[PDB]
Amino acid sequence: MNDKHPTPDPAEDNAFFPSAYSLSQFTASKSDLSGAHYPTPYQGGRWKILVVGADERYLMMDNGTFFSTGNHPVETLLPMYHLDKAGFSFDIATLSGNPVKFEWWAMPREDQEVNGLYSKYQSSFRQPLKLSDVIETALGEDSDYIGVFIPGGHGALMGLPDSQEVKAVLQWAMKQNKFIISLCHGPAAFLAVGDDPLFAGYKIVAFPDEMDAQTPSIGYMPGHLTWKFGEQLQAIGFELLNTGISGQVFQDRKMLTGDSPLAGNALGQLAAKALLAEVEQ
Repeated sequence: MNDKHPTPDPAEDNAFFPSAYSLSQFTASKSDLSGAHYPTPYQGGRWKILVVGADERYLMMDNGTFFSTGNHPVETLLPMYHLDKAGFSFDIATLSGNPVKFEWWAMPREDQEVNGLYSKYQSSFRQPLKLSDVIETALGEDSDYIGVFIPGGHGALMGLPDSQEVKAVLQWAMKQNKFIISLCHGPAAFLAVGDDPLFAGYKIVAFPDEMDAQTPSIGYMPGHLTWKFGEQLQAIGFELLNTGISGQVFQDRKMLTGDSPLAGNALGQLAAKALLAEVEQ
């Protein structure tokens, strides 16, 4: 209950969920979903959003342990919930085709709306598309995709940040003037652009590296990250706006970001406002 020892995951060897103590501080039985009310949504039936989820749950720490992670389900479903109320569909993909892996220990078991949205979309989360297939068939200059969404959670740190596929999706989104939507550890995906000065000068919010440095001290993670996405992102031209976390978001042109597992509702609101304005015109 106050125990700060990481909790062992029985599915995998030397792999740990967050500690009981850290769970009682960073997770909650209900989300803060609110304001998802759009008196005139989009009813064209055309525009939908492409979600790029994490396909791995086990992230390797600097001490040889696995952190039992993945996408954060609040960060994932709160923005989708707003966009859904706004009249948009989603297609879900992972790099491998393998099912999207969420931090279930973070899922609010008492939030009816959040669990509602998920039962609606579980089949796509559980049998996602394969990003290569989406890229080959569903992009180009007249896509039905109005933008790409990259949820956070430490699962976003695996595969995505050096994937040549994400690179294609980001390059596509930029050249077709499309919305890019991310929060927390999700912006690590942006590093997939490699040496491309594509995002130079862009301003975002993201989980602060120094908080990642500190959270193991209570057993949130069974070790430390082997690298720092914050410093890399700055190294490719991004300007990180936030020293701490507060649920904050920011819009730089069509780039929409949130700072932490607190920013889900706000990112939903932001994206809904922005995309509704895009399509009503």
